Amino acid sequence: GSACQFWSCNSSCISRGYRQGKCWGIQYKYCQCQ
Repeated sequence: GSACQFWSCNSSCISRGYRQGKCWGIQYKYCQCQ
């Protein structure tokens, strides 16, 4: 299934300068931000 961690996606997104990250979508595995 999906393989996103507790907050390691959220830290990756904040490191790209995003407002927050969120493990959501369709078909794919990888976590995304906003």
